[PDB]
Amino acid sequence: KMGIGGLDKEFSDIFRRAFASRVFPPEIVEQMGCKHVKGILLYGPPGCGKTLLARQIGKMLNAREPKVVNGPEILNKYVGESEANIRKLFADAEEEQRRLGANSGLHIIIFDEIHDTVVNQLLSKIDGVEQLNNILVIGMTNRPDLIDEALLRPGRLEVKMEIGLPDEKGRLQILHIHTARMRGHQLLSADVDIKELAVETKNFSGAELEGLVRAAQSTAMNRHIDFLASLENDIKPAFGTNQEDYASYIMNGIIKWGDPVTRVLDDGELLVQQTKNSDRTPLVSVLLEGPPHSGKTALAAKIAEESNFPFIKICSPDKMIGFSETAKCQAMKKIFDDAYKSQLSCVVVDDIERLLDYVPIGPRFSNLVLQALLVLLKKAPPQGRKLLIIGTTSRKDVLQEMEMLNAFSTTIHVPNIATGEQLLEALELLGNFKDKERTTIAQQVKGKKVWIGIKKLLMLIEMSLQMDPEYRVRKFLALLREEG
Amino acid sequence: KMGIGGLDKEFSDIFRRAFASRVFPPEIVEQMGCKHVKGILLYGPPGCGKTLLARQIGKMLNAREPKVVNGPEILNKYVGESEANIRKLFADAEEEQRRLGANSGLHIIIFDEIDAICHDTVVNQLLSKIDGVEQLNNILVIGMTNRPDLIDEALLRPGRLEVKMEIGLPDEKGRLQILHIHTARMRGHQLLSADVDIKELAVETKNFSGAELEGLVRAAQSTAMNRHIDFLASLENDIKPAFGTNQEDYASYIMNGIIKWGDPVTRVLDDGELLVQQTKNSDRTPLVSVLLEGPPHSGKTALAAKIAEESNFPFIKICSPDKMIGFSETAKCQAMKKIFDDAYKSQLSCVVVDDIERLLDYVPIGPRFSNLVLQALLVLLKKAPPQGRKLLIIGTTSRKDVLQEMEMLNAFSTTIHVPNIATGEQLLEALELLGNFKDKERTTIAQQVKGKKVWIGIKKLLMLIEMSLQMDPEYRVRKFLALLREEG
Ligand SMILES: Nc1ncnc2c1ncn2[C@@H]1O[C@H](COP(=O)(O)OP(=O)(O)OP(=O)(O)O)[C@@H](O)[C@H]1O
Ligand SMILES: Nc1ncnc2c1ncn2[C@@H]1O[C@H](COP(=O)(O)OP(=O)(O)OP(=O)(O)O)[C@@H](O)[C@H]1O
Ligand SMILES: Nc1ncnc2c1ncn2[C@@H]1O[C@H](COP(=O)(O)OP(=O)(O)OP(=O)(O)O)[C@@H](O)[C@H]1O
Ligand SMILES: Nc1ncnc2c1ncn2[C@@H]1O[C@H](COP(=O)(O)OP(=O)(O)OP(=O)(O)O)[C@@H](O)[C@H]1O
Repeated sequence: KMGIGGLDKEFSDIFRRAFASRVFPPEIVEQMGCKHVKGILLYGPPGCGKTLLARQIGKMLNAREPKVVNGPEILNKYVGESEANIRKLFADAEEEQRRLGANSGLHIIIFDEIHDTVVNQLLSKIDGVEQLNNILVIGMTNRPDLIDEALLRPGRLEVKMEIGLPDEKGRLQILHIHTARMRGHQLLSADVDIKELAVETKNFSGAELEGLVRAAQSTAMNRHIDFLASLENDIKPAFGTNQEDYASYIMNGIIKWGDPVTRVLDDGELLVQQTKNSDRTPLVSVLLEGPPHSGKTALAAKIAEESNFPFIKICSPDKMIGFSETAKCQAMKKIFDDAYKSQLSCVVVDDIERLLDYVPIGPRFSNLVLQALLVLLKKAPPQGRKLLIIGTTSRKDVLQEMEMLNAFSTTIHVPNIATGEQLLEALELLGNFKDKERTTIAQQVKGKKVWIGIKKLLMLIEMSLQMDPEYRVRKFLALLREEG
Repeated sequence: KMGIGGLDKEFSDIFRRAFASRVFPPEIVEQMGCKHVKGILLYGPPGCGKTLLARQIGKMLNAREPKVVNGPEILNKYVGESEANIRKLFADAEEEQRRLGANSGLHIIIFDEIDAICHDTVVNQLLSKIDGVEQLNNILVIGMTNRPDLIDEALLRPGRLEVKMEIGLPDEKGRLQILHIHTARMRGHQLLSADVDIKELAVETKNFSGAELEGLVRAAQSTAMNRHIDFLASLENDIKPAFGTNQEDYASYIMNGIIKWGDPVTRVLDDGELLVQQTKNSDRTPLVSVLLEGPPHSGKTALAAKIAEESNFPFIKICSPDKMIGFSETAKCQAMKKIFDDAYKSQLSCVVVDDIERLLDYVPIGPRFSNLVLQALLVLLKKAPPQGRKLLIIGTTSRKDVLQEMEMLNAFSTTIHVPNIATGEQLLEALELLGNFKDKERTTIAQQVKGKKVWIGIKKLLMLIEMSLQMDPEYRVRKFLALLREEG
């Protein structure tokens, strides 16, 4: 019953279905009158440690098959030849079967990361023309869709198993085996707690866990010449579902220069709570319109932080620079798929107008990306999962023409400072100019109208700070004069 | 007379053309003075268990053929070889026959995955032996190929493979035959499941291939094995397919269901059902087209889907934007084409196109749309299924105007409007059916809305309800009202 962390119910059923029908001795099979299943295939997100499962299963099924491994290329060596080889590893099994056929020989052959002749070659050998039973094959692949349809049908590959990311209880199981092994030997860390580690991590693949423990071991080794596990949590992943990177996007934090910002956050909070509640629709779409510049992206990022979903991934142009419309679309699809994988998914789209490549002249924009996006907002996550979409548009007006705007469920304005009060409020929270300086600025704005973002303001501020301590204030007022 | 589930009449024809000529003894052939046909080819959709049929024919035609099996690859070995090997395999039966030609030896060679077989010269080589200048009669070849089109024309042609067999998905009676044999074998031994009925399983399944059908049964004994350490079969029905047809799925598309908030929705559903009946009964016209036009958030896709459960057709599939992202006009065309082909393959079926305006790639500015997909759509829309075949197609749109200017609208036989709620009380009715709010607040809303005018789509409305819930109990309704007014 060891060792494989998590995957016990699914594993149990799959195990039963392939193995139990074979196992009952011996009249039972005739009574069943069912040909033994030919193969079981598992398709999983990358990094799920499918392979460990396969080695264990192969070992478990027979005293000795004894295991056969197939290189991914399979058909490597062009001249005749290789294709024949793909026929050949099977050939040994078929030969054994003709020689002893009836009972009781089982051969296991496995192809990792599974065109022309080889397709047909495998299909013919696995099923038909005559017999070919008494052997089983398991295929491990990152994506189901890539693979050919014909293999899939019940028969040659009747059962297809999808391996989910570990359950928290399951996550606790993967960590639990390694930890238990550490437990059995005297050395252990008292501070570290299994329940605590489990509660802390939702997203991680098995691998991720073994990786974390291993890193903790390295850290421990290092100390001799929470604890190490806590330090590993602090660094080691690189999870790809962790979103440590997202926090960095905002260089200057969020400044409460005024009430509207707070309103944006309680609103963001409401959106998060709603998506958390889970009735009806699990998908919500938001686009927030603000004057060019300010923390459009920053606000979105803070909302994402607030949400605390297991999976947060930010789709932005910068990652995608120079890509063909098709390449960008592929990347986007990839990220959304990854988001589908998590039970809870949070996604943000960065400068949506930029993605489309809208150009005011023309107007020319890349249609393929827009349609893909519209389908995606329209698209609904597979059951049991809730997805959060955040979109930031510099200007809505383009979008209203687009009809993009209709698709989005809710829209939040994020206006630039329009009053002297909010202005000084910003200078104060930012704490840049002196009390005297700020008093002067106030005496030069209070009662007057303004129209400037926060980031743009930050810029003007540093630009004014460069000038001598006697020219800073005047310079500032000289800048605010141009940015009206 | 065993064993092959379904495929009996066709089986009789396949049997009859090759076997009848050869079997009659012996003057009959000379009186006919007709040369025996060389080979039979059957081409089928995947999973029809064609291979089982081949095995049966191989067992059945001769006491010993002796059966010959050909690897798909055929052409393996660069060094000599493949051409030579192919000729060698062809040659032996012929040599036996030349040695004894007259009577009484017939030789059967079986071919699997012909498309791989038929590259360059090696394909040419096969052709020569069958159509060979001297004799070569009394040799029988059967080829199983998933796709007919790929194979060279000369093989299809009378002579080497005069007869071409097309194998249809199992008939319900036939489906009953495939299930019936395994079940019967189970019947013969004492163990059986009393609850399970063959007719019931058959009525439940229309679409499935015979191999797949065996597979559910395979699932079922296994479930029984689990049990020892309807019934199990019912569970298998729940998770055996993987049908590749219908895939129940609709609940996933129809997430919240179809409540009866209004008079119009019922009329529309009924209309759809009447049209379904009409499809089922009209012989003059093979193809039926319908289009649903509504303001955005109407629920048009869900309604179309609802109609699809209602038809109860053997094969139901939905053509979706969601499925296709990032493709190029030609890729969209291929996918659409294949799906519609799949519909032709079934005897009668309903195919639903969802968000057509989106499907085209259309955007309001320009306007910009991708032409190739659209043309594909129109030709497909005009088009008539192979005779004796009926297809039901549903189109979902909100941009009717654009379609009308386009001339898209004209192709459709009929259009049914699917209007957003216009009376506030009707909207209230939707609320009690959904049953979300408590009695008093609903009364307050009723006081607020009665007598006033509204334009709310149903999905959009539910979303508004969800938005309303999030606020505190004494902050739920006012929030809702504010959303409605803002939406105004
Ligand atoms: N839940 C788990 N059960 C078993 N092994 C796991 C699990 N999570 C991670 N692993 C690790 O993963 C390995 C086997 O699965 P693996 O992650 O290799 O699948 P994979 O998709 O091939 O991985 P990768 O894509 O990172 O190469 C084992 O060595 C084990 O350390
Ligand atoms: N009150 C605040 N609101 C928003 N951002 C703030 C605030 N205080 C400091 N910042 C910092 O300002 C940055 C905002 O940049 P952002 O691009 O989001 O603004 P923008 O006007 O949308 O610019 P762009 O037009 O390039 O999108 C963030 O990195 C954030 O950390
Ligand atoms: N209607 C049916 N009649 C006979 N056999 C069936 C039927 N449905 C399923 N089968 C099973 O399927 C097998 C024959 O169909 P098979 O899957 O070989 O056709 P195929 O399309 O050539 O398969 P593939 O293309 O996947 O290799 C038999 O072993 C039989 O048990
Ligand atoms: N009478 C009705 N007609 C349609 N949908 C209804 C009805 N009553 C309740 N609903 C619910 O509303 C939802 C409508 O979903 P659907 O995706 O069809 O909307 P839609 O027209 O596609 O919206 P959009 O076209 O803007 O994406 C379904 O979950 C359905 O259960």
